[PDB]
Amino acid sequence: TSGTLSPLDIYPKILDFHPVTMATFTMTLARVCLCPMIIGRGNDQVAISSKFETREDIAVIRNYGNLLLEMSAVVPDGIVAFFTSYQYMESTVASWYEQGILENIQRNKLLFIETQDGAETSVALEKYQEACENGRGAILLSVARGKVSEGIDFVHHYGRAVIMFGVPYVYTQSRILKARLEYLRDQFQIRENDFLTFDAMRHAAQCVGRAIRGKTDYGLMVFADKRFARGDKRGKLPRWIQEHLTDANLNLTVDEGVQVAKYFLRQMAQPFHREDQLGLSLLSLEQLESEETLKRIEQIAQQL
Amino acid sequence: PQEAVPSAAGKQVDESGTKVDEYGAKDYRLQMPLKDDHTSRPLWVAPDGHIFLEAFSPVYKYAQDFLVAIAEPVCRPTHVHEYKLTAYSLYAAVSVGLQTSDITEYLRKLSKTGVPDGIMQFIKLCTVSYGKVKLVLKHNRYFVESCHPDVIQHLLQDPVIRECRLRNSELFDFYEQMDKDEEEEEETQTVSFEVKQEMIEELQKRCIHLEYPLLAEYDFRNDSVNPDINIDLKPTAVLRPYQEKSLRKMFGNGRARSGVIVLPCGAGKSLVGVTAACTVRKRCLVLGNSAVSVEQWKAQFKMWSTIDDSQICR
Amino acid sequence: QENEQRRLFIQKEEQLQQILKRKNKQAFLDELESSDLPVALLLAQHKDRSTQLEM
Repeated sequence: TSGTLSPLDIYPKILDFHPVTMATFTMTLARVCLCPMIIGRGNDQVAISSKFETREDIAVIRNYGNLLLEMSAVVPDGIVAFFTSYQYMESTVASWYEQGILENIQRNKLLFIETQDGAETSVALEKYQEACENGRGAILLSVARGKVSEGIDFVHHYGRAVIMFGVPYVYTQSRILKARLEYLRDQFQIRENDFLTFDAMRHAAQCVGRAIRGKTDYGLMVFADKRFARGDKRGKLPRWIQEHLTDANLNLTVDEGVQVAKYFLRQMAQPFHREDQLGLSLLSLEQLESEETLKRIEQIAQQL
Repeated sequence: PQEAVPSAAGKQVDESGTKVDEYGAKDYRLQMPLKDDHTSRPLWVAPDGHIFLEAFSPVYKYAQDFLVAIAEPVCRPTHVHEYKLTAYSLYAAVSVGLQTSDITEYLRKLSKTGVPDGIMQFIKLCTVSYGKVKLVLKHNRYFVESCHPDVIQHLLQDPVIRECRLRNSELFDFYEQMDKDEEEEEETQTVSFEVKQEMIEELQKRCIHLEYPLLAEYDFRNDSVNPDINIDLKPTAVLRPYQEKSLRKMFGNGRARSGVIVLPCGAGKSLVGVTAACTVRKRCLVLGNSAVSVEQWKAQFKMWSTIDDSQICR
Repeated sequence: QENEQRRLFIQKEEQLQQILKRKNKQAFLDELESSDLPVALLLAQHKDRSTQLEM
């Protein structure tokens, strides 16, 4: 039942399953809550990405540091940063600290770095959640694969912005992955590149999917990787999210994202109360007794 | 023949024997036919290439961008602006992908007077052939490309040009990095072929002579053969929006779009150049008129780039 | 033996279909260079030939 999986066409193949219904539902809102964008282009025109087999490329790390630094000043309350791998995260943070970028980020928001220690995880989330509520502001950074993307929901003020650095590809453990990929080519005839895209996309959709849980909730979401601009990858994201991922916000510059964010924040930081929600996106008993509700909602469903 | 001499030096449309009135003003009331919407149309298109804009017009925002993208600025006082059409200003507009029809349509729509046939002729002369074809250089492969096959088909009919084309193809990629295989996406609006390494120098003359100047673009990123020096910008380097756009205009497509950049004295001109060099990450040659610029660049590279004294040489 | 056959069978198809398309593309470029075919349609004809092979 949740909206995190896409494309739905791959799960009957993968699970060798045949559902009665393969439907999706469009987020119906009078005032959008989500602005997915692909800031794949650095200000220096560097193609911000991890296409280089996760190789040590300072230029993208440098661009990642610039983006995060400025975005830390733009996003209110807390930020949640997801890296493609723990190694790359550690490698990246060390560079930003060495380059001093990390200190400018601290000035903007309290950094909380995740680690396999449940003590670190619990303390980081403890301090982060309350730091996002006290006078200060905090910025959680973790890995798109770890449990942090599983157990913590970034509801309301928690993680008002989710940032996906690079496409979350696990090129480590390739042997086991190859074996499963090969078996999928064999019994299911599923292309490895196709599956790899899907597998990373579903992880990106997890971070994004946990970024919002209500109507009085919203989340900025930056996909800091050129890869995401491919029609295939964008096309494999959840259709209800793709609705907001308008072409105009593809491969944006860092400045464009910052400006769009300031705009998006300005447009939704404005008062919009329970009574204002009765115009659209919320139907009362009176509207339910009105057959309009029966005919209007038909178009909300989607199928794949 | 590489300077595209005719529209630049010949300037076919420059008037002679102009009907200068007793007051000394160019009497273009007859040459520029009267047209309606004097209050809604913000432009005047003088037959000598000069254009005037109203800073108070309601569409001034768009009209300014329109003239800024098509004509050279002359003066921008508080209420009126002046712009002048030139082959280089027009070619810059063509290279951005603007069509002669769109340019003519929006001009005719925004002009208070009908566009003079001499200017419409200059527009044609500077938009039809001026930049419809591009000369890509990726993987050390000189690929000639155009958005429309129509342009290259005509060009390819030239026997000398045909002798330049090389029969070569491209490969894809493996699962390690199959984005180069996924670079087969968007082959729509894309047609290109390789040209023999040594024919370029002669082919350039032939294409420009044939009225089809090549927009050369170097794919520094995928060029594997020229080794990278791991050049990178120091954190001290922060690009200003005009610098960022200037680099965006250059690297917008992804390749280094060769061309001329104009930055007024006092700008972070060196920061733009150092960033371009740091972006290309290939050995760079820099030219100035004095050893002072040479050491001025070297010092500026030191402050904004990783390049060492073992690497910068005067 | 099937593992060997699977790899070779897959690789032969990929290499052949990829290059053969670019071989048709070279012919398509030869046509643009010397044929008198409709340039607006010549691209569609090339896409036809290739899609008929890909399908």
